Amino acid sequence: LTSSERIDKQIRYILDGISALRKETCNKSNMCESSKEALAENNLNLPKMAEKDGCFQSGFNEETCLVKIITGLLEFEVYLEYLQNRFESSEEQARAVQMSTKVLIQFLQKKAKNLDAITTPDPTTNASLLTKLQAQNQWLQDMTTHLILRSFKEFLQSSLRALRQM
Repeated sequence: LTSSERIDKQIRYILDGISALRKETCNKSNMCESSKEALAENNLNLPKMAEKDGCFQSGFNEETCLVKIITGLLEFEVYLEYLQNRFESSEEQARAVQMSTKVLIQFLQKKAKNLDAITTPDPTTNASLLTKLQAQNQWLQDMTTHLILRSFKEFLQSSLRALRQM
């Protein structure tokens, strides 16, 4: 078992939270899977994973994929701020997914041997992105929380298979 093995075991907890953070805000969200479809074609602005990154069999890299995970978790952190207080009923569950998602940001920058820290998105610019998720109508607002849990589910998933394939 190495610090990397703990990095994966920690992301698995991140998704366990998203379950309690995407079950209520998906069925009773009329914008995820109410009972018809819920065209979620908004696509927030937090993309960062594909076949070019190297997080899949096609050119499965190692330092390029894990890198996208460090900066991918920092941006994910501002979106966690979204679900860090928006959850007033299950606020505890929202803190269970954010606290862990932070445990990976520090556990990586520290155990990122043979890496680069992957820098991080300035908080001043991330202040405008967050002001933008909240500057959307009530409709686009409930959708922002949806797509966020959509990346955490998939995005984090590939992060685990990338740390195990490394």
